[PDB]
Amino acid sequence: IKPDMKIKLRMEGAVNGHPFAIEGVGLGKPFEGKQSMDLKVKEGGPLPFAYDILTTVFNRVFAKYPENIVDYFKQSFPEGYSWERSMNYEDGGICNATNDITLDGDCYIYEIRFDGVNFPANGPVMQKRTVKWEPSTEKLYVRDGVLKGDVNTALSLEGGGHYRCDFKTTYKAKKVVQLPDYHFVDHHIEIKSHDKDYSNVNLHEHAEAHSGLPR
Amino acid sequence: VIKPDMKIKLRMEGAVNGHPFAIEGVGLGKPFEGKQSMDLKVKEGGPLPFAYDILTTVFNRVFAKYPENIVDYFKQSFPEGYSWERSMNYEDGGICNATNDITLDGDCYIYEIRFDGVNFPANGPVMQKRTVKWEPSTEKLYVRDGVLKGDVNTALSLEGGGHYRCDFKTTYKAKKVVQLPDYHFVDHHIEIKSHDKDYSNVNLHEHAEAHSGLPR
Amino acid sequence: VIKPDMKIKLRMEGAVNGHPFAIEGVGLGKPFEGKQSMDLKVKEGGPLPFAYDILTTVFNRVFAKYPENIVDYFKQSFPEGYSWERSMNYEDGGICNATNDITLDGDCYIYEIRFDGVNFPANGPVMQKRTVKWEPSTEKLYVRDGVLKGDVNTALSLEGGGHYRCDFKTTYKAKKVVQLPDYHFVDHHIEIKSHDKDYSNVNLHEHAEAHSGLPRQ
Amino acid sequence: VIKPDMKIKLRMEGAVNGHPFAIEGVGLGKPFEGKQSMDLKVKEGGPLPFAYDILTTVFNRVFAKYPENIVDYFKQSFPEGYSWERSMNYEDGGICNATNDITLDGDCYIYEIRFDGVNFPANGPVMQKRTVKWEPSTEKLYVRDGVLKGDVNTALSLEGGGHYRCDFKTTYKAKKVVQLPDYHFVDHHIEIKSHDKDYSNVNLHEHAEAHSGLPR
Repeated sequence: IKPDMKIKLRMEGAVNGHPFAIEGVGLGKPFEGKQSMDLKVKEGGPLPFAYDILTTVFNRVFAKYPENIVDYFKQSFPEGYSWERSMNYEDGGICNATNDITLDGDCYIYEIRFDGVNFPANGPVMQKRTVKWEPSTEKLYVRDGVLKGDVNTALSLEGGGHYRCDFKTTYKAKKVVQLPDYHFVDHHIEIKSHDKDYSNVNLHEHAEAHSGLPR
Repeated sequence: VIKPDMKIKLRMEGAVNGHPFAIEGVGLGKPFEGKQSMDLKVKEGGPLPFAYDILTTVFNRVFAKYPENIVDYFKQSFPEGYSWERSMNYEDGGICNATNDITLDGDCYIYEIRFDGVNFPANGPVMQKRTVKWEPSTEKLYVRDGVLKGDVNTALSLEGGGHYRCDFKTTYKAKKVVQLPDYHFVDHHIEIKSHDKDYSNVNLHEHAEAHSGLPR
Repeated sequence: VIKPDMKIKLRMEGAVNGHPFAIEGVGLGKPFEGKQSMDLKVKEGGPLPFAYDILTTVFNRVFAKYPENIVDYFKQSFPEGYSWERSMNYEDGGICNATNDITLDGDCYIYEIRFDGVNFPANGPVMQKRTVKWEPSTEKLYVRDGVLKGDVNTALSLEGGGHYRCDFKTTYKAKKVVQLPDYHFVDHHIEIKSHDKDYSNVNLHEHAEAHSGLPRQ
Repeated sequence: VIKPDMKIKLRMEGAVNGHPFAIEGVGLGKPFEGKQSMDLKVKEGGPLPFAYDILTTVFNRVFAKYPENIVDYFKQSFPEGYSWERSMNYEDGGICNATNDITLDGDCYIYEIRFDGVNFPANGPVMQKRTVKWEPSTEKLYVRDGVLKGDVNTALSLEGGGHYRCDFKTTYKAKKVVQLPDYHFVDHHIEIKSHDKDYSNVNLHEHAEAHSGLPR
């Protein structure tokens, strides 16, 4: 794992049965927990749903881990790891996502599948009334020899208020790696620039691991 | 539009825990008797490493006997057809999202199905294939925001006894505006009647009848 | 131990959003016909500031017609009786936890009921009293760790149309060892047949029949 | 209204799986440091047949260190006080509903607490008393319909390793009109400091600090 790495990805998926595809390129510093990328809609544009539901699917290797917390993700390379996630929104909209992450030289390669269902037509997702994800705190922990990650967060809405979502992620390293203890990863994901119909999106994330209070 | 004897043709593309597969099927049924059967063949991703039972309820409420006093949303929706979306949340956290776009070509219904399941534990009854069958169930149907919803929480019986629960949440969307029904129910019973060892071939049956529950 | 005509006496103590209340009731029913009725009167905490409908399904599966081919967990449990626990999760986050300890004195069932609901929003149908009635329902009963479980998703019809859903999760506990049944169903239909303006007095009815689903009905 | 050192007096009445109990406690804390401690005494229903840990987070966000840039909903609410309601939904189906009416008498906060837990399985970690402690947690507070909400998904560490998860959903209600805060967080760490064999006596501690997340 080098101080400066690259990212290459393609997402294929569907929302309420309507398919789309997105590709991206970016860069980041795994030891600083920061990353950025440019995403382009390749199929299914203009997307008829809020782009925000996709952003957290677009790699916990980009998280600053302190010395005293075992780093599952940086350990998993060069072989890599995969993850599966269900994102259950409070109005019944559900998104299932998978990412198979490999490494080629200094570039991480993502193979992503995304499938969302049951988003109501008048809801904030289909009507594109989301502003941004709030900062969040993920709760990791081991179960049956694999790493799990839970984070219940929310999207701020146009006229104020919040639209909640529960994340449940399973992380699976390619090879056996040292498993960590119960810890946290704080997140802050932001869309810094985009064109009108989100065909082009510049996305950033900042993430740091910690163990909660005393600090 | 609906004939007493119809045919079914389908293809499902999907993935379970990130591992892709594909299944095609042909079948037949009687929409007015609420009965149907089909033969399914795994075309890609075999041998399937998960319990086939998680697929079966994705493999058409037009095959449901509707009484006269209950509006039939599904038979009304043809020849144009309808689509549906469904989330299947299992009690151990495994979740399956599925969609079906149903069209009609002559006397044959055509299904375009996508199926995506995640977070099934390796030690669980799905990945370990220790499910026996779905129990009979009762779906609850109601209108919300101009479309028809269907909720049913049911369970799979397990090898050594016991049950593995799952909550279904389906949204039915007719392609044309049709008359919306009142709150009602649909009883179900789905069964795998035959299959080879690795479920490459599966003969699947379903019986369904609509009703209004216990009277006032 | 169970006669064709039995009587009912109960007292419920509870709270909704921290506001306590108490209700007592008397009634009668036919256990083998799955029918019952009762008169309930608010004794404390009136006038109730929440929709009465959230209480009704807490106000006894012994009042359900069981066919001969389905094992009756509840009629077996008497004269000793049984208890049950339930959580009712409404789709807007309102949660009600309830318990009922059911005893028998002669031909009268005695209920000791606790009811606690929290997180009902002020603008919701419960606090705004916008519920009409429970729809008919189909409960699912199955065994887990030697006790009988009962799950039912149902809904309340609302005053301007639409439905307000709720998930029931009930655990039934016989006081003595009884024969456990297989996976089966119980159809329900509960109705408020009469009530005064502030629901100080309520006449409540329930009809329930067990079955094994399709084929048949 | 809030001084650097305050006292705590409380009584909890409740039931778990239909079995009633009652607990009273006295304690003290520093609201501006986000720290508190208390001694609790089982008065009725002892010896408690369930894991004491399910009660501890019910035994006051006034004891949370709020930075200057984040509006303090709780310190504003006194001397009139505030109340809160909570449902705690454990991953095996055990559900606990709790309420606390918090008043102020001089320098002492007074809690009137009700606690009701249901559907805890006999073979589960609660009824088998296999919990070790709550992990540290991060609560998220946000406004909905003019009142303050608090959500936290956390877990209890267990006896042979592993974790037993629980989702908290809290509604905070000030008795008078106060300034509402923006979306923010409160980190928690609750610990039983000492206890006797059957938990009839328990010394409990909590440390809490509010923050706005990354970066900090």
